[PDB]
Amino acid sequence: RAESKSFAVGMFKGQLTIDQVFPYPSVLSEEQAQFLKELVGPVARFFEEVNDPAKNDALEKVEDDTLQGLKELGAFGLQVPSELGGLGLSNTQYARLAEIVGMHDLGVSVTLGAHQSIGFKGILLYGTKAQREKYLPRVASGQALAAFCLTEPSSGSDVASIRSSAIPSPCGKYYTLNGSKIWISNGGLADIFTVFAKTPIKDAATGAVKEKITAFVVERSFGGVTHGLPEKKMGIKASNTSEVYFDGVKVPSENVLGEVGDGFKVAVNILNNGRFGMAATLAGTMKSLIAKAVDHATNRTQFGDKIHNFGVIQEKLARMAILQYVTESMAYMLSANMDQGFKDFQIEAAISKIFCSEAAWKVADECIQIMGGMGFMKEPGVERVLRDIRIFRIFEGANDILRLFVALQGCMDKGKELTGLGNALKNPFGNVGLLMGEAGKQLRRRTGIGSGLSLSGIVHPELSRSGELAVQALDQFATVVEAKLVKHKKGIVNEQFLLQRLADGAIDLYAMVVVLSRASRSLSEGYPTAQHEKMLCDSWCIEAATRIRENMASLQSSPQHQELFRNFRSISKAMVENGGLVTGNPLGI
Amino acid sequence: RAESKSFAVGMFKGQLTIDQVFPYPSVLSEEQAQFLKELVGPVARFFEEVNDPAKNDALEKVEDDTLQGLKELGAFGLQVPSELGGLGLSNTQYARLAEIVGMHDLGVSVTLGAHQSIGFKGILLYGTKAQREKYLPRVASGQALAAFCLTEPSSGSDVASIRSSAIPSPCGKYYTLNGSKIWISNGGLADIFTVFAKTPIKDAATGAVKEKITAFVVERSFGGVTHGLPEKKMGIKASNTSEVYFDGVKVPSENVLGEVGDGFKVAVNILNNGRFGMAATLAGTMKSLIAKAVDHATNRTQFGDKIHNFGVIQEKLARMAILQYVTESMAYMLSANMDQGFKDFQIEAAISKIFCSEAAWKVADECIQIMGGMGFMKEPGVERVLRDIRIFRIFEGANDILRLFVALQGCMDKGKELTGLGNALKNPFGNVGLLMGEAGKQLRRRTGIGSGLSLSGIVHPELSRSGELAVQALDQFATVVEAKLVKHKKGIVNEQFLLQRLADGAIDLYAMVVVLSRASRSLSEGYPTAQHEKMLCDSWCIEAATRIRENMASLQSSPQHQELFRNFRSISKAMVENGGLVTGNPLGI
Ligand SMILES: Cc1cc2nc3c(=O)[nH]c(=O)nc-3n(C[C@H](O)[C@H](O)[C@H](O)COP(=O)(O)OP(=O)(O)OC[C@H]3O[C@@H](n4cnc5c(N)ncnc54)[C@H](O)[C@@H]3O)c2cc1C
Ligand SMILES: Cc1cc2nc3c(=O)[nH]c(=O)nc-3n(C[C@H](O)[C@H](O)[C@H](O)COP(=O)(O)OP(=O)(O)OC[C@H]3O[C@@H](n4cnc5c(N)ncnc54)[C@H](O)[C@@H]3O)c2cc1C
Repeated sequence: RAESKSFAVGMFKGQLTIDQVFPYPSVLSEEQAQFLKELVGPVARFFEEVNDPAKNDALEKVEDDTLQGLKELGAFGLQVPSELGGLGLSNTQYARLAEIVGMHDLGVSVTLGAHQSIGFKGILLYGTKAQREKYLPRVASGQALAAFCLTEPSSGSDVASIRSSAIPSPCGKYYTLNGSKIWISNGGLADIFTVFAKTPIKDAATGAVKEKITAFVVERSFGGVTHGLPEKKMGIKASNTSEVYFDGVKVPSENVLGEVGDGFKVAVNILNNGRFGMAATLAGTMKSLIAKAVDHATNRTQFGDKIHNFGVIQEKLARMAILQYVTESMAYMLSANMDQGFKDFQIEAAISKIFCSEAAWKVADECIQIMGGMGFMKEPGVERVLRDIRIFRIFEGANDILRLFVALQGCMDKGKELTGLGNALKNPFGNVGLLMGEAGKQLRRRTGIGSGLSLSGIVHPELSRSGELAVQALDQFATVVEAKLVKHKKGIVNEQFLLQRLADGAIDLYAMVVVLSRASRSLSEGYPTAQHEKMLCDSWCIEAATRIRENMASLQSSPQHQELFRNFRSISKAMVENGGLVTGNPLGI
Repeated sequence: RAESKSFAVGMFKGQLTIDQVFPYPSVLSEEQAQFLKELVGPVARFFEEVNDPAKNDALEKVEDDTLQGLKELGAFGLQVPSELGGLGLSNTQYARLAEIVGMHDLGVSVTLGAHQSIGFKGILLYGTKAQREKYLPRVASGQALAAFCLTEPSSGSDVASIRSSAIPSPCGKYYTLNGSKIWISNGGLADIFTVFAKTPIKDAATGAVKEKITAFVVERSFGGVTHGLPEKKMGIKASNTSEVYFDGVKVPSENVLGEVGDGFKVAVNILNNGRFGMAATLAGTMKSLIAKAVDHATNRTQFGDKIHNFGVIQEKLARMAILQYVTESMAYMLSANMDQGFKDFQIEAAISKIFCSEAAWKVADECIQIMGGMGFMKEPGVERVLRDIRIFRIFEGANDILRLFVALQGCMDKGKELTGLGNALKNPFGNVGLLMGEAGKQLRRRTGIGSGLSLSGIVHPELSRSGELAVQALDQFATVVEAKLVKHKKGIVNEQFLLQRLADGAIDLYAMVVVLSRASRSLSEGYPTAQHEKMLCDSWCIEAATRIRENMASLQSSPQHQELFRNFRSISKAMVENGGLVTGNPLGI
């Protein structure tokens, strides 16, 4: 059975599946690129002639007749098959536009994000020809917007808990649908509500019924769909976002999307098929933060000098730069992997969401800090974009959950190979090649040889110094997984403190290797910036190898860290019991 | 000459001047306390019956007739001599009220902060009897507000650059004053503008003139003072904040405050005499964040459970708790040191500002993260208090500057003792006791003895485990200073990258020892929470000893860190040259 092409999955097994990762990918046909040249121009000039971010914020919705203009560029159909009404773009052409719009206004660009990153996305990802023909030409025009109605009060971050749910009619010719969904994008505006809901089914093991989760397409034309007024939120304000209510809505059963009960797989497939766009948009946003910053820090005097001459400004600026270049270099790589058409990349997707969402927030905060008083005002716009970033660590799955998902979904196949232990011990002689070099891991790991991994020939020689770091990290990272997995078995899923820290380890490690790949590309092709990219990549790899070391080491052994986890359980418990901070002030009064 | 009682100054010399720090201080007379008990009640109940934070934000000023009510409690005169119209409070009684108001609305409480933490503060800290009698009874009533008009466009965070400046009249009977000041609190409302400006003086070495900096008191009753409309800012919005302009304002010369040219010392004295209030207010704010947090995390289900049962929630909550308890335990300690009346504590002051301002922001961000979607809305208020915190890392001196100040002002006296080297080598025999145990440092440090430091008897025995950590940290921290100081001499002031990291080291180390002191108090007196405080203190000390290790070690030796600092200088330079992010996207387009 073929090895999972996922680099991260390989990395959990301590294997080195570079092949989704090297050379840093290129995917454009010469027409696909050339087409892109013709699109970049007018769209970006739109976002200086036409748009106005501050006014968009003030109105708490898009400029309606500026929004309209996007319909005419087909902005609501960028990924649709061209003759069915779209631009037919590959993932990576689309991602470039996502970078552009992310440079300018998160609000509009996330209204799109809802509408086309995930909104109708099921119609492409499973819809039949009849489904596409019916709905898609409407949606692509942006005459009809769509929304991904997962979340409801009871619980949103656990899909299995959704109580909003649906009765097949007795003639079977339609499903019937009920429930609230809360915080749905374009809930005021959309026509094509995708809705995810529970439904009974007669089972295929006994003919008893069980309850399973289904995804659906619902036009507001059905009647009985209704939505609240918009909520008030920290930013993104030009985006419409509301509840949606279902008055027993009827749904002709050929509007089952995918197949009844496949819905949960659909939901995770859509969200993973969308996440790359977020990293693209934040890449753009960061590009415009860092520009705004360096310009201010170019002009401001202090202490008789331009402040960019002072070390702490240089460090802040360099970090923000590295974070942008990493995010960009990851986003384009995931889009390219999809356009090539690898099928498995679930971890890389989740990692890209986590890293881009947190890193943009780090950058924007530093930006305000360098910008000082100037920065804090409503005039310079940085303030709005900061407020707008903080949302991204939450929606489209909160990063804490996504961390746990990364770690668990990762160490599925490690668990498989450990099961390979129990199998092989019970066929040592009949089977051949059963464990050849498997204990060799300990031959490598106990006696302190090189593990046998290298980036030789894989990375441009000059980088290989920093490239060496990745091997070190990898050897250390995969090592701890084995131990901490084995000790805890499938009980691991309750070792949350540990799982989180493995999530952060995986994040930094994969972020490392991505940049090291792109750097190798730019070095070899010799673009004039290639030495600059070398300098960035090296700085990142040095820091990331440091953090990974102190994570892995502090996690593997320290009794004091077990004292910490004990303390956190104790202290959290005490806070919960008291329902508050336990201790009075030193005065008692 | 007496040893500086400053613990931090001692710490720079690697000495252990616990005596400003142990036992954890108590300062209240039984009337001072009892008075406080009578004040806590009605004020806090005011901040539930009367105030409304959301409306305050909406109006972008205080509820005018709610503001009025504070005048009647004397809120604008809490520190004024009672018979001159104040409450006569010690620092620590005032600090308790600061904790209360910080629990509820940063806006009002910083309008006070401007008015009385620093505003009139020069009138107490140097004003003559005639000055106090004249101005103070007006100000204490809050009929007249006051402002600390340091900052102006040209430059604000460097006091020496202020161009706003003043001519002594030829009769000498008044000074005459000119310039703008920008971002001045209560600039719309205040009557008693303190203003800080340059002025010529005939020198006392030749009778040639030089230019020096003076502080002044200015009533708007003088005429010729004017101010802009209010600016728009991310929060705190109920605070008024504006420019102020000076139309050649005349100032009768007995309104020199302190003495002409002493102004810069006055400015730093005021700001240091104020900073403790900020740590108090944020302590309160954090107390109400963490309460809001634990309550939401007490009720929310997910995955079939209350989420507080899941490890990552427990860790977040425990950290937020530790950060609150540290901030509180520091603020009250600085206030107590002032009420006792130690004179030198400049570093502890700056540290308290840095740590409280950053730590509250860490807490508020985690609070939003646990609060998820619920958290992001305008309904629960957390979003406003988050926006309101981000300002504190900037104003009253930006933390980056304050870091550099901490490190430099610290290693002044180390430089003195190294000069003691050059002196002693040129009197080895005449002088006695010249260097006895001084090379003993290397006897201790090379051969790896204990340095001779301990907390034995100083800290409660059970803590001494975590107490041991401080000695380790201290030995490591002071060690690097010596080396990095010596190598760089007074050129050190240009080794910014290094100085910053020493600032962070000092921060964590002193924060540790503070909590270890308070914990020892609570243990010995045996308050029912004392085991809880033990658990907090231990967790903090373990983490802080870890971060200090990796700071000191990574800074002292790694060539790769010198490669980093090289890279940052190179990369920052490239960004400045290009005035932007250097590299195109992987597509070139
Ligand atoms: C709501 C609000 C209220 C305010 N109220 C007051 C008030 O009551 N009184 C008052 O005096 N001010 C007030 N201010 C102004 C605020 O305190 C200013 O940030 C500060 O006083 C001066 O900062 P600046 O912007 O002039 O610094 P800048 O000149 O803009 O420089 C600060 C930035 O440059 C960098 N920098 C500058 N010099 C150095 C150096 N030597 N080394 C390294 N980095 C350096 C820092 O990293 C920082 O990012 C207020 C501001 C706001 C937003
Ligand atoms: C502006 C905006 C737009 C939105 N648009 C959409 C949209 O288009 N589509 C959509 O589906 N949703 C949307 N949402 C909702 C958002 O995606 C939700 O945050 C998410 O869908 C579900 O989160 P929740 O609040 O229900 O999670 P909750 O049930 O509130 O739980 C999340 C919190 O609980 C903790 N937690 C939960 N489970 C665990 C666990 N197992 N272990 C440890 N900790 C745990 C986490 O630490 C986190 O802090 C939007 C929200 C906003 C604010």
